[PDB]
Amino acid sequence: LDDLLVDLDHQRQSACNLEKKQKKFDQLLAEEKTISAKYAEERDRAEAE
Amino acid sequence: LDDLLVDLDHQRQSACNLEKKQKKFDQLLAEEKTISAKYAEERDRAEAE
Amino acid sequence: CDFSEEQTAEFKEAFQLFDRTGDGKILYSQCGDVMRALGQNPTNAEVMKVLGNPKSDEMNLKTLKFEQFLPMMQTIAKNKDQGCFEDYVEGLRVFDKEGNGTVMGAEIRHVLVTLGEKMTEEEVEQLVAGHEDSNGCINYEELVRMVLSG
Amino acid sequence: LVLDQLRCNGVLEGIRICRQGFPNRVVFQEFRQRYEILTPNSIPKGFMDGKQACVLMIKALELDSNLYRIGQSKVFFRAGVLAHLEEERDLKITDVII
Amino acid sequence: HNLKERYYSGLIYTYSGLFCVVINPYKNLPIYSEEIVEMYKGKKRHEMPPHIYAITDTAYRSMMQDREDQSILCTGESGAGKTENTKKVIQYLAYVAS
Ligand SMILES: Nc1ncnc2c1ncn2[C@@H]1O[C@H](COP(=O)(O)OP(=O)(O)O)[C@@H](O)[C@H]1O
Repeated sequence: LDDLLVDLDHQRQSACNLEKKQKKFDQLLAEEKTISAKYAEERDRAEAE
Repeated sequence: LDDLLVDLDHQRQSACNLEKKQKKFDQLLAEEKTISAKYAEERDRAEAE
Repeated sequence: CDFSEEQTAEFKEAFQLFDRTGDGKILYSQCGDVMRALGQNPTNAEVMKVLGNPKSDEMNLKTLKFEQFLPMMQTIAKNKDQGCFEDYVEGLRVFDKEGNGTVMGAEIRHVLVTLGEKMTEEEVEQLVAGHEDSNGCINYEELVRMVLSG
Repeated sequence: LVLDQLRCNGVLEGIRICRQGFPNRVVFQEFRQRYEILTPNSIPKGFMDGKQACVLMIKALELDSNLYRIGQSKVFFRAGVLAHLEEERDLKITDVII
Repeated sequence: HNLKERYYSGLIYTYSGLFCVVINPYKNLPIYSEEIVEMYKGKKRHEMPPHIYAITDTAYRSMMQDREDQSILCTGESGAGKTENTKKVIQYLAYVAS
């Protein structure tokens, strides 16, 4: 029974990574657009320079 | 013990199913990073020029 | 080039101090030493980036000149990712247990050898040297203040 | 011969206590300075009780209730919790050390 | 079964909560060299495979952090490898804590 608790704890603990991943989709992907846009502007400015 | 196993089955299936769709989200973030990386390469070579 | 000639003369004079390179040249591995001695605080990643991402074996089978070293220092000075000492003095406080402005030297040595870009045991010892005390602790504030004046 | 040694040596009993128990434990004050960088904007910028201060840090870290036990002077943890916080702590200050 | 699979595969060291388990290989293994000692220098327990050098480094780091003494105790029947374990621990301490 304790083995299932350890497995349940690991399975339940994975929810934190999955729960955080859900918020990361709106933050990591959103922040990635700014980084990608900044890189596009940096390459354009570097090419112009 | 049976309830935990039955409950863990739904969590494992849900976690596996949720993680499956999450892979596309992670791949999308990696794709955006790869696309943004192209600007870095253009900016890196631009600075070299 | 957006760089005055006054400081450029001193930079050329300092670069000409190496000499041990066959002639007015500079090795790839020794490029960081001359780039950090004149000024600025570039990182290993920044050095590898400005150098065009040299290969592992390219760091000992080629040499550059001053015409190519000047734009490197120019970009390092203009474009940089460093920070003021206010953030550095506040970063070392994470290791302070009692919170009395002191940290164990062994912890700092371990953090410098493992965490970050890693540093050889010969450099960390010289860095932590001089600040020895009775309790073996080194005040991070004084350490940062001395490193900033270097 | 190996089975007879593992029984008297207590290898089996020594592993269950670490899994079911809490081999990890840090003092309230020691747990703050060693893990405050993970959740800086969590505790009110001022004076606060050492016991109540750790409650705000654990709540901000989104840690499961079955992964820690708050006592009278130390904060217990399961076998493998501090290992995750240590990696996350170093990753947070990685930009500062470099 | 795990111990047998680790021994037959060339892995005598195996963790177990807070104490490591060792099995006498009865043959000079190549898991003892200056390169391996340098690799384990400043590495957490969960960063490298099981090895007496890892336990020694963990004990040294704990002693340097918590400022509390340590004791690398070795228990086992006659001919288990306690002497070799102590030898390797002393070698690692002399090569690292010099
Ligand atoms: N980890 C090991 N690797 C290789 N050989 C070992 C190891 N441990 C023990 N031996 C071998 O076993 C023999 C007897 O060991 P012994 O001195 O009886 O160990 P202990 O003092 O722990 O009983 C030695 O000759 C040694 O070569």
